[PDB]
Amino acid sequence: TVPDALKDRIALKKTARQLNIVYFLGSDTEPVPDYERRLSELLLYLQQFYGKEMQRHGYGARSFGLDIKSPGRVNIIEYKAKNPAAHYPYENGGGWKAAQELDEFFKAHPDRKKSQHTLIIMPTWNDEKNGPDNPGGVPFYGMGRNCFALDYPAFDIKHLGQKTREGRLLTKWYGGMAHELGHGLNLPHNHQTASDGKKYGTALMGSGNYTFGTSPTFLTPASCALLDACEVFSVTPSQQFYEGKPEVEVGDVAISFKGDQILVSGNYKSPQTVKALNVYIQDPPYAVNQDYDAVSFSRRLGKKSGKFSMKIDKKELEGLNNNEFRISLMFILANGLHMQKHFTFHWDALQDYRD
Ligand SMILES: *[C@H]1O[C@H](CO)[C@H](O)[C@H](O[C@@H]2O[C@H](CO)[C@H](O)[C@H](O)[C@H]2O)[C@H]1NC(C)=O
Ligand SMILES: [Zn+2]
Ligand SMILES: [Zn+2]
Repeated sequence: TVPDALKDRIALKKTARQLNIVYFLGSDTEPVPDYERRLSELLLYLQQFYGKEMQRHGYGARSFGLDIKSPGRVNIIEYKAKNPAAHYPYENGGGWKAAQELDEFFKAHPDRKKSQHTLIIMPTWNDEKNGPDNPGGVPFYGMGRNCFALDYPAFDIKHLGQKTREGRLLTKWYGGMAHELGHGLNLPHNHQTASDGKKYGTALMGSGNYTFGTSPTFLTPASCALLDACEVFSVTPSQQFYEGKPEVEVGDVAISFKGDQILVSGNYKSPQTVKALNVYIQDPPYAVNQDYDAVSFSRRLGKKSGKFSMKIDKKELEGLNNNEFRISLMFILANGLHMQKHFTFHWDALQDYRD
């Protein structure tokens, strides 16, 4: 009743809001056997992974909330859809269709909604391409505060780390679920620093979907700073999330280059508390699936207005190899919204930036 991988687990702070878990079934789709137990186990270990990383970065034993209905069992919403599986494929807006339909279900059942974040899980298609040994066919990506992942018969934590085909399949699809969940929890892509790579392995939001459960995987300081401001990590029930717009005035921005150091400073002002500053440094190009290389850094602010100052060591920018690079400054607000300002430089014509 408790798998070995969960015998080592920490007590977590109760949260104000919980991630919804939906097991989403096409009108013609059969559940994968034993999914309540298998998925509860995988989700609780996932909750442990995020909570231990939050703790290791100084936030205490905080993870995303889950609605737990009895020991070791997540209260998973089993949703029978209006249409057959074919109507919600990986391609062509299948994920938007499922997610819009679940909105109707949550309007019709507000008691089942515990936050604005949902992980929708669909059983693998079984056809000439996909099946138990090669799952796929369904949405598998982040979509706003929602994210999509899949289930298949060997999707079972007992295979975690085993040097077998089931174990390798698990790291692929469990790492996959972990990464897409990161997106649903307001995480962008980021790459580990050089020192963090040697200490802790692969950033989950970089290439960690290939490593989770097999070699060391972790959450960066910047990832944890965003989770710190994510609705389902809240231990503060008075705090409302995602309403309105990010309002931050950033002024007196300076970025200067001195020897090996990158100096970043400025001031900020917001009607909300500004929790933190994340900095992303990356090579071009800069699109949303071309930023696995953005090496991130983070600093605690914690005021509605003030100054920020930060020295970044150039030698930590592991993997960057372009003459051209971009520094992004990300201001994270207490209600989970954020704003970004971007700056482009060239290493062979490095120009300090002012104003
Ligand atoms: C990214 O890695 C994932 C595992 O970590 C996974 O392989 C994903 O691939 C998609 O999986 C979907 C599951 O329904 C579909 O089968 C889809 O066709 C397939 O590409 C990987 N993404 C990409 C873009 O390859
Ligand atoms: Zn991604
Ligand atoms: Zn890039």
